[PDB]
Amino acid sequence: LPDLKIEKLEEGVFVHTSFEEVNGWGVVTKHGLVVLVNTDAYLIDTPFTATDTEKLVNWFVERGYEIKGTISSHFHSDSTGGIEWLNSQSIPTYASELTNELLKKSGKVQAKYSFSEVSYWLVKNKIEVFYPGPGHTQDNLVVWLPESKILFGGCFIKPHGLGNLGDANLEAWPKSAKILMSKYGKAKLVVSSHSEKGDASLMKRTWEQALKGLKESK
Ligand SMILES: C[C@@H](O)[C@@H](C(=O)O)[C@@H]1NC(C(=O)O)=C(S[C@@H]2CN[C@H](C(=O)Nc3cccc(C(=O)O)c3)C2)[C@@H]1C
Ligand SMILES: [Zn+2]
Ligand SMILES: [Zn+2]
Repeated sequence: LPDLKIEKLEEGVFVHTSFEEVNGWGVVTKHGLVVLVNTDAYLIDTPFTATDTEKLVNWFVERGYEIKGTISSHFHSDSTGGIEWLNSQSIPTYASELTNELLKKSGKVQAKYSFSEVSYWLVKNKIEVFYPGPGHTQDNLVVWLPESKILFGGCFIKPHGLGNLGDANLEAWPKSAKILMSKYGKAKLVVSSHSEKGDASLMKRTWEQALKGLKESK
């Protein structure tokens, strides 16, 4: 299995790639972010494992940063795998109320801090967490960095196919995808969970794949 990797994408914006074997899909590549505000670091999604999460936290602790927060974009393992470990290490975890509700019904450890607002400023003028509506899951969020104009689309951005449909809402995805396109047209870069960083066009490609998926449904 490939080692956790961390790459600077921009001043104050890092991508973290982690890997795990999932039945059927094989070795899954999961991209997350780390955002720096002054001396504070914020985790956008955790690696699959407490181990990789520990490795990620130590990387920024070693460089003089303090982890002031972590946001999970939805309730599946590839966003929440490290939450239990982060809690034990006194690092504040965030998730939407919907995400925390789904984690509870799944018997999984919940984030410590939750929020219900469609648009939540995790850090004023720096990290916005946005709920476009159901798609990949009922609770999937995206994260917007207005300074860099980077959108983290998580498992919601699916330009070449929708992937795991287990908890997907095919009827809502296209509406949610078009809502995303409406709000973040000004996006310079779109970082997704499982595909290469692209431009704003990746929001339109997701809409096309959602529409296609919905059609096969009927
Ligand atoms: C462990 C969980 O966290 C799980 C989850 O969150 O549900 C992980 N997330 C997802 C996900 O859908 O976001 C998957 S599957 C992932 C899709 N993205 C990669 C991929 O192979 N994409 C792809 C490419 C071309 C065609 C198609 C097609 O479906 O036809 C799919 C792999 C993971 C196992
Ligand atoms: Zn998922
Ligand atoms: Zn995923």
